[PDB]
Amino acid sequence: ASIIDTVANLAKRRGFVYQSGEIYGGTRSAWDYGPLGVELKENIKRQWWKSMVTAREDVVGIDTSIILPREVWVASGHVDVFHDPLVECLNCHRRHRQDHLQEVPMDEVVCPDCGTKGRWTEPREFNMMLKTYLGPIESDEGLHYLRPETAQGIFTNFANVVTTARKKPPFGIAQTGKSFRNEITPGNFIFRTREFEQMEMEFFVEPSTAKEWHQYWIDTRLQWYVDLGIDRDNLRLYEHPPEKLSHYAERTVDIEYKYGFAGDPWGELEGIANRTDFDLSTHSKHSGVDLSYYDQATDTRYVPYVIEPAAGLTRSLMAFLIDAYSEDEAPNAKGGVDKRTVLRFDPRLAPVKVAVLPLSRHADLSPKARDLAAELRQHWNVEFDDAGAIGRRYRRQDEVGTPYCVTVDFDSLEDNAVTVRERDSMAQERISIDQVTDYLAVRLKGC
Amino acid sequence: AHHHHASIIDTVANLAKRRGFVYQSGEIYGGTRSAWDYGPLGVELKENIKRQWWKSMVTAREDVVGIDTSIILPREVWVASGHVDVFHDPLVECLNCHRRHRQVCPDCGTWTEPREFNMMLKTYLGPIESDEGLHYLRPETAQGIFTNFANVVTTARKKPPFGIAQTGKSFRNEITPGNFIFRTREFEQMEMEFFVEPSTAKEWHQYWIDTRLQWYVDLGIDRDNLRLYEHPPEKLSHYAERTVDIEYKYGFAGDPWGELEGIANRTDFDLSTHSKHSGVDLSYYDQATDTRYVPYVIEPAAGLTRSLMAFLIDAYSEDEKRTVLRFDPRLAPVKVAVLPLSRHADLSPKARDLAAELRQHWNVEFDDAGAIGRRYRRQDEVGTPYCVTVDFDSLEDNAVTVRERDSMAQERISIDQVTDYLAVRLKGC
Ligand SMILES: NCC(=O)NS(=O)(=O)OC[C@H]1O[C@@H](n2cnc3c(N)ncnc32)[C@H](O)[C@@H]1O
Ligand SMILES: NCC(=O)NS(=O)(=O)OC[C@H]1O[C@@H](n2cnc3c(N)ncnc32)[C@H](O)[C@@H]1O
Ligand SMILES: [Mg+2]
Ligand SMILES: [Mg+2]
Ligand SMILES: [Zn+2]
Ligand SMILES: [Zn+2]
Repeated sequence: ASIIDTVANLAKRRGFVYQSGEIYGGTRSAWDYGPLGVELKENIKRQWWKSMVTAREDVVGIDTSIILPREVWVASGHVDVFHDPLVECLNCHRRHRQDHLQEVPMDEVVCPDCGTKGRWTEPREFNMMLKTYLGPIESDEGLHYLRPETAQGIFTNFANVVTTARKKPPFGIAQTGKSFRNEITPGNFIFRTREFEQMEMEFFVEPSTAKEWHQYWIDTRLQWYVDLGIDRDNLRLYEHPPEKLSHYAERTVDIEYKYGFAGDPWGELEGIANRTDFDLSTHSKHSGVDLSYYDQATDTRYVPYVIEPAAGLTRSLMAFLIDAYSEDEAPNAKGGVDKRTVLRFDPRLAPVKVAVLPLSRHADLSPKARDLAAELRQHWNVEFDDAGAIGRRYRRQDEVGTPYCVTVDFDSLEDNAVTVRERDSMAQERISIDQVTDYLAVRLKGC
Repeated sequence: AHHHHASIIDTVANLAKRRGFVYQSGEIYGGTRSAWDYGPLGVELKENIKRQWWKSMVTAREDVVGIDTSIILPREVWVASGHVDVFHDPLVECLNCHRRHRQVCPDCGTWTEPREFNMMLKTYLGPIESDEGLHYLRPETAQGIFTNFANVVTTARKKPPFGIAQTGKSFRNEITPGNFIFRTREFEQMEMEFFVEPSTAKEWHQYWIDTRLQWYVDLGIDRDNLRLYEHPPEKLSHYAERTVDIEYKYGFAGDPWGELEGIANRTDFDLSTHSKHSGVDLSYYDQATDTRYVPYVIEPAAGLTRSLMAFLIDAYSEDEKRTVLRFDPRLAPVKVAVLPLSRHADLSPKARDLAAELRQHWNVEFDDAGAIGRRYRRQDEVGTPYCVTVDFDSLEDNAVTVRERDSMAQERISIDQVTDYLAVRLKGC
């Protein structure tokens, strides 16, 4: 079986993900994140926010609405150009992406729903934004779009943020949140969904420096993934050819990750575009509000250029999950060797930081173990598990990437210490209970 | 006085706009109070409230686990939940300005027959523009939890009594906006469904009412500005047998009180209807007693943006004159401000190095504009708990002055001890 299938099966079995509304018929275009998945996702997001906003003098945060005034998407150009060609099978009348079927221009292709082949309608352009209606009347007055990107909420607040945060280019505005696209086909696993969270930052610079700032952010974003544990050899850069450039972008470089898809194993992870002055210029023109920047140090006025790192939170989750997956040979209690599944997460991403495992269900072990679990829950997400053989419980934690297991044994009742097991090496060290929190805090690398 | 121990909402809203806690969404095209963006300070305050809720509900409790579910679920979910049929309110259209309102027109001064209008927002998925593609944006986050109840029982190995908690965006086609950010069409909720053996539900209901009240108090809200309001039967939602709201004294004109959080006993309504409509059994089998039952549900359902409005209003204060947001340090959006006495080659690099050290842990502001007293007032006004001054003596004793927001008391602390000094006082990161 393929690596992606193996990882997807683990994720489903341990509740990283569940298909949304599965009891009614789920698809891979919409996914829920279970108890382990919601923590992993939140940890990735928190590390992005820390790297982008908390740690940087020159980047501030914002959170804008999914549903903006419709005029925003007229001005941005999305109403006019955010569409893709659809063809309709002449036998089963299902519609498909013409470009995708052409895998470029061909002519007579096969239908992946009935197989008829050759019988297609002429192409029709299909706008990829999702629609809704606000107010009691479902009319054009009430028509709104769910945002296909978070970026326009940032651009429309550029002058507000310059004023309230007292920022001057070069500086950035960063944001996380849900975006929506009427994707015609789902992807492998969670790769391509109609609803997905993005992590986007618009970095406003003086125009003559934009190309240098573009390279800075390409290299900085690449290094962000590596610093959080992704193997650099599973990352690469991809330059958009001119025909693949979005309407707002003069140059775009994708970070791609080696997901392991059948055929071509590489996929887009994050896009880093130079959007020049397109977005502030068009909103200035359409709104009548001046979004240019006045540099008092030179008495000059200019429309900033924009460098945009635009990451996908759920695509990132998929990459971190796949990259952490590993099998190694581990001794078992019997004296033999097992194949052991381990998610080798960076400790800042792992959904459960520590597992508290009494050696057995013995009544004398539970008090100290329960008291210790309660102490650690003040700081971290913790799992308590007393069911079954200790060795099996260690492997249950290894399988979801837990960095440390703490075992309470009968000697603990006399020396008031516990055994701390490290996930990757499986090495154990005996630590006094009153120092366990500090012992873990240093190794978990939190804030 | 707002703490008995121009209205306050206008004053707080003006401050929040001036300092960028909020901006009306799409303002440059015409904003309204039904949609709001959160600026650099607002996004941090919002995230801090959310993270304290998650910590109290999920991280700190053995018996509660988390989930995050899609805004857009299969349409069949909202048929089964009853929302398609009953999530509607009476609308009265004016006969002079033809504007519809929630059943004296506040648009022309002076009426149509009431017509029931469903409050869920619709969207259309897939390539067929027609009602085959019709979906609803979720009006509550709870149905994502109920539809996964059996899934979570299996993978998390939980047994009633236990909860599943979630935060996320919900959508309602509210007809008129509220004061400030009180009632928007798009808002974030923080909801937990607590699943229990039916005979215990009324005791668990009271437990969660008291626990949720205490959560606001522990995070700094004046208990005198919170109260409990029981829904009468006519006001109960279709899924609820009993509902108690926590209300906050927002300070509106007329009646100053408003709903903050709803705590409902949803009995077995939700798991029973999805079991029936889906054909998947969402009952719980108790092996200890060889008994199978549909859990009752107790539901604390908080509003993140309504909570932000309450924490912001409650923190507002004027003393000696000085404007101060008296935030609990865990909620304050900027934890520390670093202030070089003068912007200068000998002090500024030391101040910057300290700001960078602290930004490893906390959101920090560096400010070198204007006199020090002015910079203290700028920080007090947005609730920053501590200000650290780097001055010329710092270059000799390698210590800085640390000012506490509320007392304005100052203490001189060595730089290699400042982080730990601040950590025990900020109580979170
Ligand atoms: N503002 C600039 C921009 O939007 N750029 S981008 O169009 O490239 O989307 C930015 C990122 O969002 C993620 N992403 C995009 N679409 C999807 C989807 N359907 N499912 C999952 N992740 C997605 C993906 O990781 C992508 O790199
Ligand atoms: N699941 C059970 C439930 O939903 N119950 S509830 O209907 O009460 O919504 C839960 C909470 O969401 C918040 N809330 C509700 N509607 C809005 C709105 N339009 N704007 C802002 N906040 C709102 C508010 O704080 C409310 O107490
Ligand atoms: Mg910053
Ligand atoms: Mg928990
Ligand atoms: Zn066909
Ligand atoms: Zn009227």
